[PDB]
Amino acid sequence: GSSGSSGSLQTSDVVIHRKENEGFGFVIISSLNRPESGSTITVPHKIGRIIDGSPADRCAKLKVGDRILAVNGQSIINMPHADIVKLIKDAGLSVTLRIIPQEELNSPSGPSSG
Repeated sequence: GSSGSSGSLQTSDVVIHRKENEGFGFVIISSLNRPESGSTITVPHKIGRIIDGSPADRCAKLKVGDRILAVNGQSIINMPHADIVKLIKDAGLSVTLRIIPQEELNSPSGPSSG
């Protein structure tokens, strides 16, 4: 009886908690809201910056690189950034980032320091 599954896309649930006096200390980058005819390996949304000393950083899960998929179960695909901004704010102090994890990463390297 094998461990494993059928090999389908996978997901994770990063909850992050704060107080009303303080931020959610994460930032989303990319967008590329330009319909590409072919499948490139591109994401509209991933983590770009995290505030040093945030509840994001101390979640000890969510780091810069993390491809996002939904926000409190809402598919952030066609949503305007205004909706997505308002969805996080509507979550108040506790927010759920549905992200896509991976197992297929290994050292990318390049002539850079990201």
